[PDB]
Order: sequence, then structure tokens, then C-alpha cells
Amino acid sequence: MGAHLTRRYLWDASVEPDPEKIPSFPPDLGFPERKERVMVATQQEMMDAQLTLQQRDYCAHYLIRLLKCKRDSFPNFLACKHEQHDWDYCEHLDYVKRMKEFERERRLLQRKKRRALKEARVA
Amino acid sequence: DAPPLTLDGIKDRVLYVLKLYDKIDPEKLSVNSHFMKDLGLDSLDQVEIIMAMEDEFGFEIPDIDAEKLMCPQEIVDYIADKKDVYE
Amino acid sequence: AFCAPPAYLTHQQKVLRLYKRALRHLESWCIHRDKYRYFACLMRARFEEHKNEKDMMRATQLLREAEEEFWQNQHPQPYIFPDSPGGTSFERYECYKVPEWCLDYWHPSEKAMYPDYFSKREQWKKLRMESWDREVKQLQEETSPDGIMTEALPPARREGDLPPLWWHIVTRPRERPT
Amino acid sequence: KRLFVVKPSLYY
Amino acid sequence: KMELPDYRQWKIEGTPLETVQKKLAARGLRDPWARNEAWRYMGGFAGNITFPSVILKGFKWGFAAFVVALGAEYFL
Amino acid sequence: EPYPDDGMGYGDYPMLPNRSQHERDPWYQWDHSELRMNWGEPIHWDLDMYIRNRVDTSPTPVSWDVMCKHLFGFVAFMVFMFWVGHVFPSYQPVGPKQYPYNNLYLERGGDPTKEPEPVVHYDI
Amino acid sequence: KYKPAPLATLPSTLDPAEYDVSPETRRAQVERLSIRARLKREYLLQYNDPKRVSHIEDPALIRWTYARSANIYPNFRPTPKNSLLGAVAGFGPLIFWYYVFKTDRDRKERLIQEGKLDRKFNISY
Amino acid sequence: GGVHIQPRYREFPQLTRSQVIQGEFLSSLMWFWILWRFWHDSDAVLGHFSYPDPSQWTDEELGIPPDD
Amino acid sequence: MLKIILPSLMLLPLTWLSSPKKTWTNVTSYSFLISLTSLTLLWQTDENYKNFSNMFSSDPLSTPLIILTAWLLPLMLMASQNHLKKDNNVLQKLYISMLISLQILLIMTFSATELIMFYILFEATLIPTLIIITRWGNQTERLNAGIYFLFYTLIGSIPLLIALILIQNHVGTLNLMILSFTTHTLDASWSNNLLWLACMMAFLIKMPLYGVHLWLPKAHVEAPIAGSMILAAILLKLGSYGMIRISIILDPLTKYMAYPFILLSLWGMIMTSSICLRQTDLKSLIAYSSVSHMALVIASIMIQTPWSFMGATMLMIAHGLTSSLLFCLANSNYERIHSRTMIMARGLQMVFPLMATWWLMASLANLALPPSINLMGELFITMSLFSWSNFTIILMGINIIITGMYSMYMIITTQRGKLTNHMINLQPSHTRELTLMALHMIPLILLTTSPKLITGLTM
Amino acid sequence: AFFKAMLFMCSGSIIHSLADEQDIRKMGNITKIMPFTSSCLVIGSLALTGMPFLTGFYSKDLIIEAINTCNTNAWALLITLIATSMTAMYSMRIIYFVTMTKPRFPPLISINENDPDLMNPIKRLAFGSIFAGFVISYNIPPTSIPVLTMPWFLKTTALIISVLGFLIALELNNLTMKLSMNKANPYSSFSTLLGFFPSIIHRITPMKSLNLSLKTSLTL
Amino acid sequence: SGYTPDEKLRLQQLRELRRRWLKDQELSPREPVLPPAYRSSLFAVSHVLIPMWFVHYYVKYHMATKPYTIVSSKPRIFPGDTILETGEVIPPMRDFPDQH
Ligand SMILES: CCCCCCCCCCCCCCCCCC(=O)OC[C@H](COP(=O)(O)OCCN)OC(=O)CCCCCCCCCCCCCCCCC
Ligand SMILES: CCCCCCCCCCCCCCCCCC(=O)OC[C@H](COP(=O)(O)OCCN)OC(=O)CCCCCCCCCCCCCCCCC
Repeated sequence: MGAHLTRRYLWDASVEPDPEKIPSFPPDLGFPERKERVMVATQQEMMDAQLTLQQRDYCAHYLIRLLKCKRDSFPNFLACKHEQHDWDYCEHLDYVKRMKEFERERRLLQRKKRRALKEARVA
Repeated sequence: DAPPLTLDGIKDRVLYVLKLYDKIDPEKLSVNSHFMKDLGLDSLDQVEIIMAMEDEFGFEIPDIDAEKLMCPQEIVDYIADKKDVYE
Repeated sequence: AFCAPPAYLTHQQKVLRLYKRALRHLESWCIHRDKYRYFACLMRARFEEHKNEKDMMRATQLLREAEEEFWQNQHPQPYIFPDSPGGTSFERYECYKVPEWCLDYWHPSEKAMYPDYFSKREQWKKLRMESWDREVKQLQEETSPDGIMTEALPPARREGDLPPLWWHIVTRPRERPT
Repeated sequence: KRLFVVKPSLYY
Repeated sequence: KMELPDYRQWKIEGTPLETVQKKLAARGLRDPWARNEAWRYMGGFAGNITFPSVILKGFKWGFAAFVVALGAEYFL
Repeated sequence: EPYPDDGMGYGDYPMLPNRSQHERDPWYQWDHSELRMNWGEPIHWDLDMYIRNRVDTSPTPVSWDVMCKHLFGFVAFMVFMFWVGHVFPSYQPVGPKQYPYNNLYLERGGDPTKEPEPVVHYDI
Repeated sequence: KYKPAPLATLPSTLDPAEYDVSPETRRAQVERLSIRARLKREYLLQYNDPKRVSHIEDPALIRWTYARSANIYPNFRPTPKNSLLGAVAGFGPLIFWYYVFKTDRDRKERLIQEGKLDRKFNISY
Repeated sequence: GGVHIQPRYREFPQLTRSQVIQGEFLSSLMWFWILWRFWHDSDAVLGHFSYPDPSQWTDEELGIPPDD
Repeated sequence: MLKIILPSLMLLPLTWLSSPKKTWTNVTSYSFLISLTSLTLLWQTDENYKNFSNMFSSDPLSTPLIILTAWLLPLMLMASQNHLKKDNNVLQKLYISMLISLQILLIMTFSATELIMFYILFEATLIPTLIIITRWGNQTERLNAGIYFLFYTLIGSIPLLIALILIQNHVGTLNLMILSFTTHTLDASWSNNLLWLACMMAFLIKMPLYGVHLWLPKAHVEAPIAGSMILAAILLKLGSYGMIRISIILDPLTKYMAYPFILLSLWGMIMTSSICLRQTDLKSLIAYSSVSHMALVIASIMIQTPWSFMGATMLMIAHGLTSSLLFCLANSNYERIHSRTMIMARGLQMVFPLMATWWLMASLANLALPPSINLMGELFITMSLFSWSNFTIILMGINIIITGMYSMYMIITTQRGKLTNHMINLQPSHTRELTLMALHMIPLILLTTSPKLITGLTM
Repeated sequence: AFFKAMLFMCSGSIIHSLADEQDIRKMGNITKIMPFTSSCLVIGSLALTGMPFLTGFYSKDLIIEAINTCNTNAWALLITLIATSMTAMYSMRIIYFVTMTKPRFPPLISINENDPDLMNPIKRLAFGSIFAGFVISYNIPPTSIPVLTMPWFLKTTALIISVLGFLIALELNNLTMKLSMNKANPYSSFSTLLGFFPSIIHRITPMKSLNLSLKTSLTL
Repeated sequence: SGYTPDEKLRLQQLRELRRRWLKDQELSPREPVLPPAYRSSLFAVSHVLIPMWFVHYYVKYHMATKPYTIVSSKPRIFPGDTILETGEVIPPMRDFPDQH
């Protein structure tokens, strides 16, 4: 349920990002040595906390915390609340990234259209 | 769950309903009093009566067995016979 | 279920049996009582008029267009009572209506208890065999001359005799053995 | 009014 | 033996059957079985039931209880 | 009305109306109650089919054709619309999820010895 | 208009005949009750008979089973629409599945022979 | 005896103390719980994370270069 | 194995010499113990076959049956004590002896090393069976049924006689042990393609295949209960036992000479299963149930994969016990009802509470309910058939749906619904009737606990 | 499991208390005649409609917003949401007809739900229906990495569609009371005879599967 | 219509007999001739503890003893815990940037 779809399903899809292939353009385009992501947890930490593969996100590190405070504090299931906000935040702060990336793409494709339309296609 | 019927509690309800039908005078309704020859009601009003009874006692008096619920009493033994009330 | 089916149906019973299906299929569409008690006295009007049509042909032309009006203006899931054929409790309790000729193979131990019960049961079985002769003879002496024969059976017509063929309308399993 | 409940013979 | 309320008690006025009674009457018609259908609206079951009333049944004390609890937490 | 003489065995067995026991008057005291059949009345050839359990030829408030068309119409429209759907899906404005290491190459059970072409994910 | 199909048949009501009945029709109708009433008063006087242990037979059911499993081959005449249809039913699918199973079994065998079928972790058969 | 709760004809069935109190009890706890959780945890409707406006991201941030 | 046999023979002297009043108990009590001696063969502590002596052997495939053959004689003699209790005291002692000879002969046939010993004993079993069906058969048509049972088996039998004498000349001995450890590889000629058919056809006939199964519906219909139990439980399985031991030779041809039968059986399984769906005679429906559930077996003794074979061994022993149970309870209804019609007698649970529990368990055995050897069997044949061609599940998949429908219909229209108004009042159940059943199912429950014993030669 | 179990035993109470009436048409005003079951029924009804902070709410809206956020069939996404509004509608249908309406039951009234065996279990499950979603969601292991970040319309869609669902049905039912029989059966029949899958696929298949056995495979 | 005067007597009389049959069906006093504990604590323990013991006997002395009969997912170990057997203290995780 969204309006972005309308831009793509209706109107023109030339400048609308493909749901897949989101990292379509060069990974460094527009970037002065963009820093790659940083994963706080060690591959082993996760493997020892038995985090489901899917849950091994870049927020895996705040999860392990939650899970820690959920095993500890056992009889009390209502007290590891700060830990959940944190994890969630980490993830909201990841969903936003995944949204910034998508927009980026979107805009860049438009850049392609504008540029290749009159800059590189008319004499 | 509810208490079982009686041959005088299945008769007070049958007279009760009929006494609430406007056409049937409530002071000339007597159990041995025929609906169409003595009280005056027409044929269409027999269907309507029976139907009231079918809704007072919660079951369906079949068509063929109900083209004859004339006396205001037949209704009281037929209902009871169908419900096994030996009093 | 009790009385026997007539051979052909009259005009009346066909009209007067629509007044039932119709009004009862008007209480599915119109559930609330008020709407019903209204929309129904308006139904009678429809039947009330065209009551005195003497022109049979016409009458059977109002009936045949009534039952088609009805078929197309009927409710798919009407209100059929709980215990009537097609209902929700129809024949539910029949798993408990054993046919009473089965208490005759009970072990003398079982029938040992419940003793006064079998003392009265043996009386009734004496009644049944004591009249089969007078009954069948009645059924026959009063059999109709050759011609139309319906399923209606005769009453007693003499003291001491028991209505012919009465062993299974009486001695019929109780409706709700519970 | 306890009533007698006919039942198939159940000794056998 | 169970007694039965006096048949007279029932009357159509004062219930929704009365308004149905008056219109059918304009048409000249009059339904004769109304009085039977009167106890539906006659008493006890006479009050109209509103949809918020069912969804909100017990809300009054529920919130009262809500207040009390929050209070205890405030009192620490 | 004997079943048609085409030598399939029917013989003299009467061709009784193909109506199921379902619409036999449900109130009458049928000798055989559950077959809704009286004692002596010619049994139908396929009474193993039009019995009160197996098949139901009984009139329906909606005409049969109207039924077959409507049902299948619904089915088709749905199936189709589902197709319109797959063509035009609903997807939020979100780029792809990013897993650490090499898309968890080793942990997805990848071969420890053979390192994978690094798949890197950058900030923003 | 309701449209009876071989299923969803025309209801009693809505059936032309039920409405226009000639004197002839009525007579027939009356007769059919007689046959039934007659048969009804025979069962009833054999059912309600004290002093009876023998099995009420319901010969109408015995005429049915005989008609259906022991009066068939004495009324068999091999026509067309019967032998064409009596061979499509016995050999039709029996030949269909043979080219369904042969083709599969042959596809399988080829693949096994050429070395493609994986047959992994299959240590049973 | 045969009457544990006298049946009633065309009258509002009499109700036992307990029937009414238990019914108000279950419903009132439902409302206390809905109100208590709503106060303590109101992130059922709102959500505790605000959607970013994807259309306010400086192109610089998104690496959008300036037409070479 | 002469204790399972000699003590058996001696039963015959006991049925004759014993008092007319005590003849029944001496015979039934003693063969129960004869079954107990039969259980000793089950003591196999190593995989090598127990070759008792030159002519008599018992390997995993025969042992599960010899015990069943010994077990049913007690039961057969208990199910026929009612009918056959109206006889002259010398007709009984003949029936009892006839039943006794069947298992003497059947015990030996299942426990025979020389394949032609199988043939002589194999085709002898027809004499006792034809007498049981024709002499005591209630219906006018048993003379006909007997003819069908004798000719279909006999015309198949003489080809096998020629084939086995043929292999003896080709190899030099019909000893199943040697024939197995010797190189008999047919050469896919046109002639061999006939040999294979000669050997398998006689076995395929008494194991009703779709093409030649008309003998079994006709035979069980008019056969007395003891004959119908023997035909379904042990007689039909004689054909399966033969196909397992005879296809040791004719090893190469069945790879490609089986397609015809396999397809005949799987399509046959569907049609035989389906006609059960509308058949008015209960004994008729059980018989076609027997054809379909035996059509699965000829489709596993031909695919020839380890699992098929023991799927077959599991199902044959299991279906044998279940079918009899169904044929035995069908008889109890027939004797009180006096008619085979399924439509009459509706509602019995209302009047015979327990027999209905036996009916329910028999039907659940009939359809594949899972903690039963019956299901393990079909699950295995199903697996291999799938291996032969993944498409097989479609046909072995229409049979499972149909098998559920007719199995429950037998329960729904015989043991539920409103009671029949007043058939001859149905006298209560005898304890013999109920035990005859209990004796069938208690072993079905016990075998399901440890399926290993009836798994076949393959596993 | 908790709420559906409640509603069915709730109706078990209504059906048994009334003279075995299993039809909403003849049952009415159970709210005043039997508050204990009516209270249990609405608690269950709201849980079915995903009332906020009740057991349905903890799990159900997670599923709804999951849909609103994943890549999915457009036809599937739209039908699932209106399916949620219909769940509110039929939920509304039950309480309006069964509970909030003038009584239409047979005239003699004999209602008792006092029996401990009725109340106790209904009472016990009601406690579960009220608190189970709270307990199960917090206790279970973190799983699935949900997406709590949504445009607010999608975040609150389950809540609004459910609300609008009730509102629409309230209107429809309330409209019914008018002395105006004008339903016209526009599409009620499909809906009333189960989409006609029962009328057609239950009469053809069992007929053309048995005809072929008797007539063709068995006799021919 | 109306009942025929000779059917309102075959229902008159047969109903009279049905009423007597149902009276006779009633059971007399004595009719069912009979042929000549700490409350829940007789259950909780007798019916739960008694079974438990057996089960335990079975689970701690057959299953436990036999190989691979009761296998369990590894216990969860997070950064910072002390493994009981080894005594190893799982090293703390790289500080993830706080207040993110
Ligand atoms: C009931 C559910 C049915 C579900 C069916 C599922 C089918 C899955 C797809 C099957 C087809 C593609 C398979 C691709 C991998 C296997 C390739 C293969 O080796 O299969 C070959 C087989 C050849 O069959 P055919 O087309 O007849 O070729 C004859 C050539 N002269 O290829 C085929 O067999 C094509 C036909 C497949 C389906 C066959 C029929 C299945 C249902 C039969 C019901 C009973 C029909 C009885 C017909 C009687 C006719 C008188
Ligand atoms: C032999 C060849 C065929 C002969 C057939 C006719 C033979 C009749 C005469 C002999 C009858 C008895 C001998 C043959 C059967 C022997 C069965 C047996 O010995 O059971 C063994 C079982 C102990 O189990 P065990 O053998 O240790 O299992 C191996 C585990 N590794 O011992 C036991 O524990 C017995 C336990 C009895 C209670 C079992 C309770 C569980 C029942 C589960 C039923 C599940 C549902 C079944 C559904 C059926 C269909 C409805």
C-alpha cells in the first residue's frame, strides 16, 4: 500500500527504482571513499547466542543484549524494556537506511534520465 | 433443562395465545370451540393461529396434520401427543 | 406425520399452504418482529384480495404466478425450527430411540431388577395378542368395497376393541429419550 | 417421575 | 403448577408495534396478532439496547480501577 | 416405462423419476424411514446414489446454470485479479536488507576453504 | 425463471402439471394412492402382527438386487455404443498410463545412464 | 426441586446476584487492562518510531552527484 | 516342521473319534495349542533360513503365514459352529475335517522347499475349498461359483506345471534353495517371455488381478463364512507366496515383462475400489475391497524393490486378518438379518453396541489409519511404486481416497443411522461371535507393536 | 485458540439456555437476559476484531502490518485488509442480532447459566482472552525482526479498518429495523449459500463419480 | 377441512392408550433394584506422583542411559557469561557505539 508504486505502475517506471537491483548504480557513485558498514558483533558471538540467521542483522549486537537480559531477569518478563527499545531503534535506524538507499537510487536514475536526455543525446 | 410440559400447561398457553388474537373474542373461546364454525374465523386465520402455536411451543405442526387443528383443543392434545405428555 | 396423505391436493390446501411458506419465509428476510408483523399483515392483504375469485381458471393463474413470485423472492436460509425436518436437531435424539421389541431379549438378570416395569409390559403384550383377531377382522369387515382405498385406518366402533393396528402408534419410542 | 429407559440388552 | 401473566396485561401502545399498528391502519389494514407479539417490547426487555452500551459495559468501573492503579504507582 | 432397450442390462426394471430421497416428503411416516421409501414401492435403480446421504437432486432457489456460471466467474475473476496483482505488486520504498560478512556465506553453510567474492555494504 | 437441470429439478410448485389437472389426471392420482394404500395395509398387517417371528421380506428390495446383479447378463446384447464404449473403458486408460509410466521410466533410465539423476541421500528403495 | 430457577412466561427472567456481578467483573477487567496498557504502553497506534520523509534527503546525503 | 503338521493331521482322527457333543471343543481347543507350537518357528536368531529337512523349510516369508494358517483353523471352527450346527453329526465332522485339511495342506504349501511340492499341494487346496463352498453354500449359484473357482485356477495351473517341469530340465532340480544359489538367467527371447507368463499367471489368477478377478466376488458371495475367511486370509495369499519364490528365477524378464500387469493392477485397484462404492451386498463389497488391496500386492511383487516385498509381506498378513474380521462380522449380520443386502439392517450400534466397536476397528484397519501394520504396508508399497514412476501416486492416490469412502460407508449405512423398524428382532450377540472377532483384532493390535516379525524376506 | 473457543462455548451457553435455538434470527437481547455470556461474547468479539491491548491485538496487527510492508500480490494485500473489516462486520452481526436487539426467542423463558460448570470454564478462558496476548508476546523469544517503521496510515490501518468495519455494519443492521423490506438480495445469496461451492461441487462430483462406478466400471 | 368424525376417534382412542403406555413406562419406587479421601490429595499424589515416579525411573535409567535419546539444543551463551565446566568467561563484546 503506497504512492511510490503509483509512480512506477502508473506514469513512468524509467526513473522508479526496481524493487530488486536497488544497489543498481555504482556503489561508490557520489562517494569519497564511503565507509562500509560496521558490524559490532563477532561472527562467533552470534553463533554462540544462537541468533536465527535472519536475526543476524547489523542490530544483532543489541539483540544479544536483549536476549541476555531476558534470560537473566527470568521470572520478570516485563523488565527488559530498555533493551527492546534499543534493538528496535537500531533497526528503525536501519529501515531508514534501507529507505535512504532506495530514495538515493530513485533520484540517481532520474539523474540518468535528465542527463542522457539532453546532455548526451542532443548533439 | 427447562421443565416438561403438562396437559394443563399446554392448554393454558394455547388458550392464552388465542385470547390475544383480536378476532377471537376472549370470552367465547372455550377449548371445545371450533375455529371456523363456532368462533367465526376464516381459513386463512387457521394458518395464522396454528403458526402462533408453532411459535409458542417451538415446533412445527406439519401441514397435513395441521390442516385439521380446528377445535381449540385438538391443538392441545396434538401438541401434547407430539411432545409425549402423559400428564 | 400422523394423518395420511391425501391423493391429490385441492386448490385450497395449495393456497393455504403458501400462506404458511410465504409468511414463514418473510420472517427470515424481516427478522425484527415489528417489521414482520407489519410486512406480513400486508401479505395477507395480497391473499385476502383475490379470495372470492370465482373463476377457477383465474384462481389457478393467481396461484401459479404466486408460487413463482415466491420462489424468486424466498430466503436461501429461512427459519426452520430446531426439531423439524431440515432443522438443526432433526433426528438428533434418534440414537436413543430403541424400538421396544428389544427388551424381550434381556437376560433374566437384567429384567430381574426393574420388576414392576415388566409386570405392566406383560399386561400390554396380553392386550396386543388379545385383539389382533377382532382388529384384522374389523380391518377387513370394514374394508372398502373395491375402489378408492386410502391409508386411513378405522376407529374402534365397539367397546373393548382397540383401534385397529395400534401397537406402533402407541408403544412408539419416546420423542426425546433425553 | 423417573421413567424407564429402554436399552438394548447389555449383559451379552 | 406454573401460573401465567394475565392476558390483559399486554397492550400495543407504548411499544414499536403501536407505530406499525398506526401505519398498517392508514392502509385500512389492522394486524390482529400484535398483542401476542407485545411482551417482546412490553417490560424488562422494553429498554432499547444501544451498540456503544454493550461494547462499553463495565467501562465505568474499569476506568475507575484504572485511576486507582495509576494512583498507587504515583504513590510509589 | 421400461428403461430404454439398448442391451445394457436394465431389463424390465422400471425407469422411476431420477429424484433423490431428499425431497420425498420429510414428514410422512415412510415405512422404511431413512430411505424415505415405503414397503413395496419400486426402488430406484440408483438408490445407492440418490439416498439421503450420497447425492442430492433437490430444487435450489437459484437456477443451476446461474450457479455454475457465477461460481466459476468468481473463481476466474479472482484468479485473474491475483494475476493483475503479481504483475503489479505492492512494495514499500525500502532498498534491500543487508546481511553482514559475505551475506553470511560461511554461516549459510558456505565452504570454509573457498572465500567468496566479498559482498560489501556501505553506509547511507 | 427457475430452470430445472437434471439436478436442481423443477420444484413441485412451479411444475405445470401440478396446476392444470384433468379429470383423467386426478383419476390416475387417486389410483396411485390405492396401490400405495393397498401396499401400506399389507405391510402394516404384517408388521403389527403379534405372534410373528419371521422376517418381513420387502420383496420390492429383492426385485431390486436381482435386477441389479443377477438379471444383467441375461439382458445383454452387444451393440455399438456398448462395445466401443466397452473397450475405451477397459483398455483406454490402461493404454494411457502405459505411455505415462513408460515415458517417465524411460526418462528416468536415460538420465541415470547419462549420469544426471542425483539420487542423493537416497540409500533406500 | 424441579425448579432451580423458576421458568418465566412472557417476563424478564429473574437474574441471580452472581450472574450480573461476574459479567460486569469480566468486562470491567477487560477495560481496566485496555486502559492500563494504553497508559503504560501507548505504542499501539502511534508506534515509537517516526517514519522519515524520504523526500527530504539532501541529494548530497544520498550521494546524488551534480550531473558530473 | 512336523509338529505344526503331524499334530495337525491327528486333529482329523480327533474330529472323527470324538463324541458328537464334545467334537467341537476338542478340535478348537487343540488347534489353539497347535498355533502355540507354530509360534516356535518365529525363533530366528540369525539371518540364515531354517531348513527343517529336505522337503520342509521355513524362511521369513513363510513363517509369518504358517502361524496365520494355524491361527485361523481355530477361528474358522468357531465361526462355523452356528450354521453347521443344524447338521446330522456326520456332516459336521466332515466340515471340521475339511477345515483341518486346508491348513495341513496350506501349512505345508507355505512350508515347502520344492516348487512342484508347492504345485501339488497348491492345487490340492482347491479340493477342500470347493467342497466347503459347493456342499454347504446357501445360495442357488454356488455350483456356478465352484465351477469358476476350479476352472480359473486350473487353466492357470497346467501352464505352471509345464513351466516347472521345464525349469527342472533346464536347471536340474526345483529346490528353492538351489534354484536361488544357481545361475538361472532367462534370455529375453520370445519364448522366455512366455515362460515368465506361464509361471506368474497361475499365481496371478488366485491373487485376483484386475483381468481375472471375477472368480473371487462370485466365490465369497455364496461360500460359507469359513470358506470366505479361508479364501481371503490364506487362499489368495498362496498366489503372492508363489510369486515371491518363483521370481527368484526368471530374474531378467520381469524388469520389462511386468508393465502389463503393473498397469492392469493399479488401474484395477481404482476400479475395484470404486465399484465397492455402490455394491448392495456387503460380502460383495468386502470381496472387491480384497481385490483392490491385493492389486496393490501384485504391484509390489513385480516392482521388486526391497521395500515393496516387505510392504507386500506386511499388507498380506495384515489384510488377511482384517478381511476375515470383516467377513466374520458380515456373517453375524447375515445370520440375524437373513439377507446380505447392505441397505437393510441400519442402526445396529443402537442394538448391538460392541459388535459396532469391532466394526469400527475393522474399518479403520481396512482404510489406512497410521498406528496399524495395514498403513505401514501401503505406505511402503506406495513409496516404491513412486520410485518406479513418480506418477504412480496419482493412481495409488485415487485408491486411498476411494478406500476411505467405502470403508466408512460400510460403517455408516450398516452400523449407524436409524434402526430398522422391525426386521426379525435381532437377538443379542453371542460371546462366540464377539470372541471370533476379538481373536482377529487382538493379534492385529499385538503385531502392530512389533512389525519386524512380518516384514518379509527383503528386510 | 483462546477467543474462538470462547465464542463457541458462549453460543453453547445461548443455545443450551434457549430451547436449542441455533439461529440468530430467533435469539435476541441476551445482553440483559444473560449478562455473563454476553460479557464473555463481546470480550471474545473484540479480541476477534483485534481490539487494542487484548490478545488478538498483540499478534494480529503484527500480521496486518507485515502485509502492508512486504512485497506482495496487490490483490492479496487488498483482500486481506477488507477481510479484516468483514471480520469486524460479521462480529458486529453476531452481537447486534444475538445480543443488542429486542428479544425474539420463544415466549416461555428458562435461562440458567449459574451452573459452576458453565461459568468457571467460561470465566477462566475469559481471563486468558484478556491477558494471554500480553504474556505470550513478551515471553517468547525475539524472532522475525519485525518492521515497526511505517507511514502512520499503514501503522494504524488494522485499527481503523476494524473500526470502520463495525461502524458500517452498525449502520447496516440499524437500517434493517425500518419498515422497509428493500434488501433486494443483491449479492446476499452468494454469501448466503456459501458462494455456491457447496451447491454445485457437492452435487456434481458425488454424482459423476458414483454413476461411473455402477453404470460404467462395475456393470459395463 | 377438519378431522373426519372417524379420525377424531382413532386419534381420540389411540392417544388414550399412548397416555397409559407412558404411565406404565414410569418407574416405581424400588424399580431400579440394585443387585445385592483428603479430596484432591488422593489424586494429586496418587494419580500424578505415582505416574511421575515411574516415568522418571524410565527417563533417568533407560533414555538417559542410551545414546542420543534426549538431545538438547546447545545452551545459549552471551557475551560475558561464565561457562560452568570450562570456567571460561566469554569475552565482552566490542563496545557498540552507545547512545546511537
Ligand atoms: C489428479 C492430479 C493430477 C496431477 C498431475 C500432475 C502432472 C505434473 C506434470 C506432468 C507432466 C510434465 C512432467 C514433467 C516431468 C516428467 C516428464 C515425464 O517423463 O512424463 C512423461 C509423461 C508422458 O505422458 P503423455 O503426455 O501421455 O505422453 C505420451 C507420448 N506418446 O508426461 C505426462 O504424464 C503428462 C500427463 C501428466 C498427468 C497425467 C494424468 C494425471 C491424472 C490422471 C487421472 C486419471 C486419468 C484417467 C484417464 C483415462 C483415459 C481413458
Ligand atoms: C506372527 C506372524 C503373524 C501371525 C498372526 C496371527 C498370530 C496369532 C497367534 C499369536 C499371537 C501373538 C504372537 C504374534 C504377535 C506378537 C506380537 C508381539 O510379540 O509383541 C511384542 C511386544 C513387545 O515389543 P517388542 O517385540 O520388544 O518390539 C520391538 C521393539 N524394538 O509385546 C507387547 O508389549 C504386547 C503389548 C500389548 C499391548 C499393546 C498396546 C499398544 C497397542 C497400540 C495400538 C495402536 C493402534 C492400532 C490400530 C489397529 C487398527 C485399528
